Amino acid sequence: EIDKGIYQTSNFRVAPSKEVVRFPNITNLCPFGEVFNATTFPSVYAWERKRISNCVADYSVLYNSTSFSTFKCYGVSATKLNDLCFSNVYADSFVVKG
Amino acid sequence: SNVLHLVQDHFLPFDSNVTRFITFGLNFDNPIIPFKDGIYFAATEKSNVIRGWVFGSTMNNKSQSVIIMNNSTNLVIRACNFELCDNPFFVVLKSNNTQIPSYIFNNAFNCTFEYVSKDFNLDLGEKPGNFKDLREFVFRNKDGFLHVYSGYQPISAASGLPTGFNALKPIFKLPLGINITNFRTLLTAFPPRPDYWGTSAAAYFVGYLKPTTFMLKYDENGTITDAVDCSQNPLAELKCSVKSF
Amino acid sequence: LTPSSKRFQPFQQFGRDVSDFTDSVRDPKTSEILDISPCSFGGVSVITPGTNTSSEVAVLYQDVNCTNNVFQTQAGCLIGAEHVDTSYECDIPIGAGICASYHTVSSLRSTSQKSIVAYTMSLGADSSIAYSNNTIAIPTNFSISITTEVMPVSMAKTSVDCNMYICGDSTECAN
Amino acid sequence: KLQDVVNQNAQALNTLVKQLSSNFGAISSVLNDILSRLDPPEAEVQIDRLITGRLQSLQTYVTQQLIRAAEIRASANLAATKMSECVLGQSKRVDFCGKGYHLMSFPQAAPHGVVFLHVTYVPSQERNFTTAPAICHEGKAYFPREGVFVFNGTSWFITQRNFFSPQIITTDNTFVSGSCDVVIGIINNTVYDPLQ
Amino acid sequence: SSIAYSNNTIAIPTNFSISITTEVMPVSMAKTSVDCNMYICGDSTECANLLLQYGSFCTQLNRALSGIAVEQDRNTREVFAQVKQMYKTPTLKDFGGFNFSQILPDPLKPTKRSFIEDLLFNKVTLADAGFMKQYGECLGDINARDLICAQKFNGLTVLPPLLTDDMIAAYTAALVSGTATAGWTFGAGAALQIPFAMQMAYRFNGIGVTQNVLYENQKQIANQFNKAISQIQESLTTTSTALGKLQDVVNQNAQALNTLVKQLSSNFGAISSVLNDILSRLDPPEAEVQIDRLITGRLQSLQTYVTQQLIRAAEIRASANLAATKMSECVLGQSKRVDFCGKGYHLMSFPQAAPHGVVFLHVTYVPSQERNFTTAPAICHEGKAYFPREGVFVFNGTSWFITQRNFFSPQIITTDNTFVSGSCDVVIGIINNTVYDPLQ
Ligand SMILES: *[C@@H]1O[C@H](CO)[C@@H](O[C@@H]2O[C@H](CO)[C@@H](O[C@@H]3O[C@H](CO)[C@@H](O)[C@H](O)[C@@H]3O)[C@H](O)[C@H]2NC(C)=O)[C@H](O)[C@H]1NC(C)=O
Ligand SMILES: *[C@@H]1O[C@H](CO)[C@@H](O[C@@H]2O[C@H](CO)[C@@H](O[C@@H]3O[C@H](CO)[C@@H](O)[C@H](O)[C@@H]3O)[C@H](O)[C@H]2NC(C)=O)[C@H](O)[C@H]1NC(C)=O
Ligand SMILES: *[C@@H]1O[C@H](CO)[C@@H](O[C@@H]2O[C@H](CO)[C@@H](O)[C@H](O)[C@H]2NC(C)=O)[C@H](O)[C@H]1NC(C)=O
Ligand SMILES: *[C@@H]1O[C@H](CO)[C@@H](O[C@@H]2O[C@H](CO)[C@@H](O)[C@H](O)[C@H]2NC(C)=O)[C@H](O)[C@H]1NC(C)=O
Ligand SMILES: *[C@@H]1O[C@H](CO)[C@@H](O[C@@H]2O[C@H](CO)[C@@H](O)[C@H](O)[C@H]2NC(C)=O)[C@H](O)[C@H]1NC(C)=O
Ligand SMILES: *[C@@H]1O[C@H](CO)[C@@H](O[C@@H]2O[C@H](CO)[C@@H](O)[C@H](O)[C@H]2NC(C)=O)[C@H](O)[C@H]1NC(C)=O
Ligand SMILES: *[C@@H]1O[C@H](CO)[C@@H](O[C@@H]2O[C@H](CO)[C@@H](O)[C@H](O)[C@H]2NC(C)=O)[C@H](O)[C@H]1NC(C)=O
Ligand SMILES: *[C@@H]1O[C@H](CO)[C@@H](O[C@@H]2O[C@H](CO)[C@@H](O)[C@H](O)[C@H]2NC(C)=O)[C@H](O)[C@H]1NC(C)=O
Ligand SMILES: *[C@@H]1O[C@H](CO)[C@@H](O[C@@H]2O[C@H](CO)[C@@H](O)[C@H](O)[C@H]2NC(C)=O)[C@H](O)[C@H]1NC(C)=O
Ligand SMILES: *[C@@H]1O[C@H](CO)[C@@H](O[C@@H]2O[C@H](CO)[C@@H](O)[C@H](O)[C@H]2NC(C)=O)[C@H](O)[C@H]1NC(C)=O
Ligand SMILES: *[C@@H]1O[C@H](CO)[C@@H](O)[C@H](O)[C@H]1NC(C)=O
Ligand SMILES: *[C@@H]1O[C@H](CO)[C@@H](O)[C@H](O)[C@H]1NC(C)=O
Ligand SMILES: *[C@@H]1O[C@H](CO)[C@@H](O)[C@H](O)[C@H]1NC(C)=O
Ligand SMILES: *[C@@H]1O[C@H](CO)[C@@H](O)[C@H](O)[C@H]1NC(C)=O
Ligand SMILES: *[C@@H]1O[C@H](CO)[C@@H](O)[C@H](O)[C@H]1NC(C)=O
Ligand SMILES: *[C@@H]1O[C@H](CO)[C@@H](O)[C@H](O)[C@H]1NC(C)=O
Ligand SMILES: *[C@@H]1O[C@H](CO)[C@@H](O)[C@H](O)[C@H]1NC(C)=O
Ligand SMILES: *[C@@H]1O[C@H](CO)[C@@H](O)[C@H](O)[C@H]1NC(C)=O
Ligand SMILES: *[C@@H]1O[C@H](CO)[C@@H](O)[C@H](O)[C@H]1NC(C)=O
Ligand SMILES: *[C@@H]1O[C@H](CO)[C@@H](O)[C@H](O)[C@H]1NC(C)=O
Repeated sequence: EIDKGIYQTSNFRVAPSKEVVRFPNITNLCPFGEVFNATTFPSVYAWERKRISNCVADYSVLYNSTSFSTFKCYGVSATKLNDLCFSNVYADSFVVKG
Repeated sequence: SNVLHLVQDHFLPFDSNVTRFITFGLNFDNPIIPFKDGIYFAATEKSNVIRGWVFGSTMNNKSQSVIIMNNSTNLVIRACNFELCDNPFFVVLKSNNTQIPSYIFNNAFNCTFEYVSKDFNLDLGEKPGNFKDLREFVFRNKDGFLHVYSGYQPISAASGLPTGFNALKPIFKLPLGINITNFRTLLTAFPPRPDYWGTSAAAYFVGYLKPTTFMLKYDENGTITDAVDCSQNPLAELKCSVKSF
Repeated sequence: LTPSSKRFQPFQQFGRDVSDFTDSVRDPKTSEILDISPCSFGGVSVITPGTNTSSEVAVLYQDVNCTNNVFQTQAGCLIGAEHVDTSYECDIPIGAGICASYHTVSSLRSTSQKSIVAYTMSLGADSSIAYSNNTIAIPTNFSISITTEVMPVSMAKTSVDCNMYICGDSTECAN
Repeated sequence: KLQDVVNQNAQALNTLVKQLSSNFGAISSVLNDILSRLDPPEAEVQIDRLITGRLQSLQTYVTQQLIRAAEIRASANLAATKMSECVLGQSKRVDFCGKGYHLMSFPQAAPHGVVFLHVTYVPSQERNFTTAPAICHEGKAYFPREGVFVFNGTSWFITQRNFFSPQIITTDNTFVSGSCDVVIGIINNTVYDPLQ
Repeated sequence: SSIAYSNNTIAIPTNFSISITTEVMPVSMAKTSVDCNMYICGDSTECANLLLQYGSFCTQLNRALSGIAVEQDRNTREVFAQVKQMYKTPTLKDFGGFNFSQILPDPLKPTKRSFIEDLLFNKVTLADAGFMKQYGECLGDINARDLICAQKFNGLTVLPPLLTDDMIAAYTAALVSGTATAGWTFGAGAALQIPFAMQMAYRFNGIGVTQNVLYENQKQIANQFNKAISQIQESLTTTSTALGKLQDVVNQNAQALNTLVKQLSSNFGAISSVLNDILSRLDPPEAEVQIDRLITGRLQSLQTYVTQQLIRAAEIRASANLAATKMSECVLGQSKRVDFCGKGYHLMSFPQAAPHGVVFLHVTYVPSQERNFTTAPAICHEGKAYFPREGVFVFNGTSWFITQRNFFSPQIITTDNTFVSGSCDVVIGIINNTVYDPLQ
């Protein structure tokens, strides 16, 4: 029940009706084979840094080819990896013991 | 745009002491200047005497070093294990105004980084008058990256570092991952006679960055046109507190 | 998304305002700067009589120019209230000199149904008094008036037990 | 007005109670659930969040109560002033005690307040009258003493402004100063002397 | 300053000046409302659901702000709507030589308000410049970072006053016209028409000066009244900080809303203040921790705004109560309270409409050109002590007389001007003089 008078309701709202996804034009896949299937890996002290640019990071191709015992992401969510675009991405490779 | 932005980073404090190294006559300044946290580099020159720098820790082949020299044709960034010459220079004949090969290092091995710029033409000729160009650089080494900020200003000062304000834009973020504690400038030489050396008038200035609070002002076009050093004086710390000039 | 006049340097992709809200973005496919604006920009109020009195409602949009009733006020576009040229005392204050009430309006035939009406409120009774250099008004009678003035003096004195309100009968929360 | 006060107070408490059902970044607002479901280390975070939220709620209640108490203090100061000036005396302040000229006031107790019955004098049934600033009797100007010169229609009288009571213009009701030419609207009339 | 004391020197003013002073009083302040969801979450459904799960206590905030808004409309009504009947502006604006043209609306002017009122509205610069801003207007004005568009995009609204500026000026015109025509009578009861010169004579009697002083000096006083009005007009035309009190009020309200907007860039223990950045990067479990921190900090910011608004509204309420008291006591009547309405003995006051306030022009009687005299407490005529009745004995340098303290008008000491009580020995400074008897 409302008594007589004038009341401030919520601000006028517009519900979005369409989605607009805009990504840059990329035609190639990221060098997953070059990074995760390299013939040789460096020592940990001489760890090797490589730059990645202009590619689609579809890690579903990593399935059925490689199996990771450790996979942990910091500052980001794993389930969010497919919906993002990454800037200044580098891959560091080395070998340690268990 | 149209905002006052307060930011804390490694900045060159206002009215800081800046050491000067000159190349004119009988002195060819090539010392080993410590890098510390970071350096502000400004070169006053009418001719392209300044060519680049060499950053490292021991400045020999016992550790990795990076060279950002600009030869006559293109800019070369090379992070390698360099047997650096104690007196590295370029050589250009004063009358011929041509560059001939010169040695910065004896041997390079175990190299980790390499970058070559696009080809361009550089004027090696000696020029008369006062200093015509001012090139400003900021070098920051943090988290395995060498940050380079560059800015250019036309000046007409005969001596000293001209006063003013200039915002340096980011040009390079080099993934070197090397320990940098020292650096040496690379200048070209103008030898008139073989077996003897010569110099052309040019100067560069070195200042050390410190962690400070700055209030940057953005104009309509998004450029930085002025700044306030909130640690300079009690008046300046008042302006930053109230966020107004 | 709207076209923008902002100029972005090659190393810039997003822009923010003083609220740190992302308001500009460079489109990836076509390097054009676009401006992003919130979808909600409405000042909305609802005028109602008593709920038991009626379920009719009049809505005021403060930021909308009107170009069933759709009357335009200086307060905003008012929808669902009839505009009457008669000036009354204020009942529900719409604003900017406009008030609203629930008055019996015979829109069709003589329906004798009540509707929400919007009007310019009356400031007071209109009067005219004559001035001259030699006329004075002297009262020939008087009345004894008694008026009431109600003034609050005190309010309820209250106390709060912190451990009870915050933790209740919990020892762990008390510690 | 009085009702309003009490209403606010009730609201200020009821809201408090309802705010006990509020999560503040915690899994639940029920302390017993958190204590029954988690170890002391894991329950400490949720309990701290609830503690911060409830302490903020109490802070808000006390601040609003302070402001309301300041308003009530101002109202009670005005009421005490009115008791001293309208009830214990007669006030010449306009509209301080009722409408019209103040005669007296009577206090009455009310729930958390006071009701003042202001007894006032209201003039009515006015009548228009020709009037003059002064009277020119014999080269001398006579001004009324606590009154106004009025014209019934036939002869001039002097009356008090508030109530109409015509009196014969005598030397006791008027005082003489200056000459007749200075006053603008001066008119000619006789001033009765009881001595003659 | 140095002032001399003695047992028989009194200073009686021999002249006076009509002075008009201004008093600027705030009456109301901007009425504001806040959209809880817009300010904290914007157009974010994920945040809105978390704000619902979080204890949202911002129906309490809007309740406090709505109470402020109703009080602001109450403040103006209590000050300006004290007149029951609107009195038409007289066609002629020169009552007995007193010029009321400037403080009354000009029929030819389209602004339907007084000339002085126009000067006041030009002084204070208002920020809103209207209470309507359309969606297309702010979209087309994105290049210029308008503060009003910025705060309206964040759920902060300013509600228009119930009484428009023309309505308040209408109340002021009725108040000025009623005083110039009906005098003090319409303040307490029905209006009684009285000639303005006689009204001035009555007011002179109230401050203890006889009526003849007004009538014999009517031309001089009317000229002094007109010049005093012009000096007020000239002072307002030149730039000044006279209306700074009203300007201070509007500055605080705008500053509070701009602080609210700037606090949205605030992190509260969170990774970022941008809600979209957090949601684009974390799962609902991990984003819940960050969003809750932003919710708590932003709710506290709104709490601080409302609490400061409540305290500011209390000060405006106290100021508006004083203005409502000054309207009844200085405008609708004559006040014997010292320094309540201007400096000096109060004659009359004229209200003027101002942005979010009221300006009072207080007409006061200021004595000047005093003269020293030899004075005695009483007169010993024949074994009897004669004390003055509403006056003071003054030697004048020749013969003892009796005069009113405020204005010097020597009168022959008669049995009418004095009363006799006791003997001569009791009084200390009693002196010998003759008391004239009319019947002798
Ligand atoms: C400045 O430094 C740059 C980078 O070191 C020099 O550019 C590169 O110079 C090398 C050596 O002359 C070139 O290698 C040569 O390539 C040709 C085929 O193109 C081959 O026939 C030669 O035997 C030799 O391997 C390299 O191509 C060249 N790269 C570019 C981008 O031009 C540059 O010449 C230096 N300029 C001077 C000396 O001022
Ligand atoms: C009380 O002080 C006022 C001043 O505020 C005195 O009024 C002044 O009176 C003198 C003489 O009556 C005026 O001088 C006249 O000036 C006109 C030109 O305007 C000239 O034609 C006359 O021949 C004469 O010289 C003076 O203007 C006037 N000033 C004002 C402002 O009105 C008043 O006389 C004083 N009263 C007593 C009892 O001292
Ligand atoms: C690293 O640098 C040192 C110093 O320049 C080199 O040592 C010199 O080696 C040459 C032979 O190549 C000798 O003739 C010099 O006498 C040595 N000097 C000193 C001071 O030891 C060393 O060979 C370099 N190692 C490299 C190039 O890997
Ligand atoms: C931002 O950039 C624009 C475009 O360069 C500047 O506008 C020009 O300003 C110059 C110098 O006043 C004029 O000669 C041009 O005619 C302007 N062109 C246009 C498109 O208007 C603008 O002044 C710059 N703003 C700032 C403050 O740097
Ligand atoms: C990336 O691809 C898109 C889609 O092909 C390009 O957008 C179109 O470009 C063509 C040629 O310039 C235009 O005629 C169309 O009108 C564009 N359509 C859209 C979607 O605007 C876009 O230009 C490409 N960008 C790059 C980086 O080449
Ligand atoms: C709303 O928009 C209209 C224009 O569409 C504004 O002016 C009205 O314009 C029409 C058509 O030319 C005229 O017939 C009316 O007389 C105009 N006046 C009004 C007040 O209706 C109108 O001013 C706008 N209203 C607001 C408050 O923005
Ligand atoms: C003028 O005032 C006088 C005094 O009140 C009024 O005269 C009286 O009239 C009544 C009725 O005729 C007589 O009984 C009295 O004897 C009169 N008194 C005197 C002193 O003459 C008279 O009515 C007034 N004039 C008007 C027009 O009202
Ligand atoms: C009041 O009486 C006086 C004197 O009896 C009148 O003044 C006279 O008026 C006549 C008419 O013009 C003049 O001729 C005389 O010179 C005046 N006498 C003096 C001494 O100035 C006066 O007019 C009367 N007033 C009214 C209103 O009748
Ligand atoms: C009251 O004051 C106003 C303002 O000074 C007077 O109006 C002026 O009159 C003069 C002479 O006619 C004009 O030159 C001005 O332009 C008028 N100003 C305005 C604002 O209208 C008015 O005449 C005065 N009234 C009287 C009779 O004293
Ligand atoms: C005022 O007059 C009285 C009486 O005329 C004076 O009192 C007399 O003063 C003389 C002088 O000392 C005495 O001898 C008389 O005895 C007094 N008479 C009485 C009845 O007391 C008085 O002195 C006079 N005052 C002044 C200031 O002259
Ligand atoms: C894994 O997937 C590839 C296709 O991407 C397929 O050719 C191959 O047979 C699969 N199994 C392996 C590599 O054991
Ligand atoms: C790497 O390449 C070898 C040879 O083609 C293949 O047998 C192996 O499955 C590959 N592994 C990955 C990580 O794709
Ligand atoms: C000058 O430079 C040109 C080009 O390098 C070269 O051919 C010529 O021999 C040089 N002459 C001198 C003076 O050494
Ligand atoms: C560095 O170079 C030396 C030879 O000078 C070599 O023995 C050593 O293995 C190299 N180390 C790395 C990290 O490549
Ligand atoms: C509303 O009005 C109806 C009819 O007068 C009455 O029966 C009912 O009790 C009222 N309810 C309230 C909320 O006052
Ligand atoms: C009073 O006013 C009338 C009408 O304006 C006028 O005719 C008359 O002369 C005035 N009398 C006085 C005393 O000024
Ligand atoms: C006085 O005159 C006015 C018209 O100017 C009239 O309205 C009023 O009733 C009169 N009062 C009396 C009863 O004399
Ligand atoms: C009155 O006496 C005081 C003190 O001697 C003096 O300052 C003042 O000027 C005197 N005034 C007159 C008008 O004599
Ligand atoms: C007052 O004193 C003066 C100067 O002594 C004198 O001329 C006058 O007659 C005295 N009396 C009056 C009339 O005030
Ligand atoms: C005033 O005081 C003086 C000094 O004490 C004294 O001589 C004189 O008689 C006194 N006059 C009176 C009584 O007023």
